[PDB]
Amino acid sequence: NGEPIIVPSQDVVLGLYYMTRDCVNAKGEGMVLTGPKEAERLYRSGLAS
Amino acid sequence: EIKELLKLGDLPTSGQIRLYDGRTGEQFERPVTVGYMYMLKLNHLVDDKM
Amino acid sequence: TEFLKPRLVDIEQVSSTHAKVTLEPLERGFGHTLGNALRRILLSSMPGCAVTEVEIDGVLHEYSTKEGVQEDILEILLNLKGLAVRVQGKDEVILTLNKSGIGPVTAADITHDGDVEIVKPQHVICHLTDENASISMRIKVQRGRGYVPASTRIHSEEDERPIGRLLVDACYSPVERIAYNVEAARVEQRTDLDKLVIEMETNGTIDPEEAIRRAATILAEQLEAFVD
Amino acid sequence: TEFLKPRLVDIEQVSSTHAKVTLEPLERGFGHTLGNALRRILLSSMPGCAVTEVEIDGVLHEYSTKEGVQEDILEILLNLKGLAVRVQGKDEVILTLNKSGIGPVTAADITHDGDVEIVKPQHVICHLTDENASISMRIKVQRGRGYVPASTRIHSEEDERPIGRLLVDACYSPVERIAYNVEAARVEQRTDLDKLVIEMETNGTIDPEEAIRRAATILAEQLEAFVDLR
Repeated sequence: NGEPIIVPSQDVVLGLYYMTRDCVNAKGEGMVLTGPKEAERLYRSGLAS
Repeated sequence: EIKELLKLGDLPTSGQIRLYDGRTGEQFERPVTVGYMYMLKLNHLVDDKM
Repeated sequence: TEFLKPRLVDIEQVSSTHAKVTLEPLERGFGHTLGNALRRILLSSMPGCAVTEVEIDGVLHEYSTKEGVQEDILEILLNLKGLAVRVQGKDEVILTLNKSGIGPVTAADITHDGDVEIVKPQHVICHLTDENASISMRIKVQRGRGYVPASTRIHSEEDERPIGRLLVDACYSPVERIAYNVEAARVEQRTDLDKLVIEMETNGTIDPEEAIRRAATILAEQLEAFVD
Repeated sequence: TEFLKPRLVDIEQVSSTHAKVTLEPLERGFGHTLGNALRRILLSSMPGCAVTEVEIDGVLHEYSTKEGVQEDILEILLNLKGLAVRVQGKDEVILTLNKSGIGPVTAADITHDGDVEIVKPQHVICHLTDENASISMRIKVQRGRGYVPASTRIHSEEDERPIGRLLVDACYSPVERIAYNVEAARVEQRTDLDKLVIEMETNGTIDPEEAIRRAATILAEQLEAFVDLR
């Protein structure tokens, strides 16, 4: 069937689910960011989960 | 009895310790189950399979 | 007992503020150490100047609004945080901006001191709908290091500022994103070595090679005490 | 530029092997960085001395059994791989262990030279049982870093190897366990300074202050190529 078989399987899937899920009041909720690079900078600095 | 043994041995009673990442120094965001498992070594050796 | 000194073989400059500083070969388990040390120092310890405090007339808080503008006061603060400024001599410069008419107000409109200049004059800040719209701000340019958000800024400060003084975050460090990739290199004897590939993208005021050089200088100066 | 510099302040040895060593003061965001970098360097690349060749008399291969001893010769080679020693002057010495009679063959019975100091005089190697039993090995201690196995050594040995040299694997690094701590440093005018408490645990051979200074020397030597060439 015309569906991709080169697909993430179980470990990439667990990692991406844990990435794009959202908590309620985790760490640094309700800021405003200049973009994706500043979001990655915030996480790897440790000021936001 | 397992949790009573863990509380005797001065360990976390949930079984999981806070593992730090040895590669980058940071702490893992969730507690990770650590403990001793009796690992075997089977007779399927890659020197004999290759 | 002598180690393996690396040799810089590639600086693939993708853009004017991008770099791929490939550095091979290192000892087994040293690329991760050098990459993580440089990443932590560049993210939270490199000094620089940034917009910290802004006073805009007509608004009282970040949840308010303004007439005669396309975007809101939140996007105005976001575009003001995204500005890249350099201050040479002092560490607290107050800057003004007054613009009236139809047109996108940019960073080339604001006043500049002798040691205060802007490296992106085409940086769009806001827009105006009305011909009679007069947008006014007083932009305080501080100087610090690392990154301090407005949440911990208002939780650390205690003085009662006049209401209408807007708190914006501080992008003190000039590097926008650095991400190292440790590959595996090969000398003919030792195949178990590695290779450090640092992908660094910064804003203005600093070139990426000078950023990595200043980070290594900072780490060497911190380690300077207990050497041979 | 408002940086401060760290210094070795207190070095307290709780045991002869375990030795906690502090570092003070460090700026905010440098304790974890310097602690992780020094931990990785001290676990990876600490030079030490370890047993590399063992030549027991009257013994051809490791899988033989000598008459008189209780332990198998493979167990003797494992107990000799577990030996801890500190060569002061040279880089390649040869020890000698002669012992007869009934009793255990401890590590203190090794006839050491003038510049070879054994750090653990209770490391039991053998268990002699017969009254007429005797053992005369010629232990060889090299100097290096890392883990060099017997397969790598017989691959890098282009010269001949005689019959009798029971080739022991080499674990050169004397640091077995190390963990740092980033506490709150006590400085009279700054409350945003963090001290580093490195709780080392060595083999008893290396000096902890020499280990930290050698680790910082290795790190500064590696960062010289980052300072100089772009």
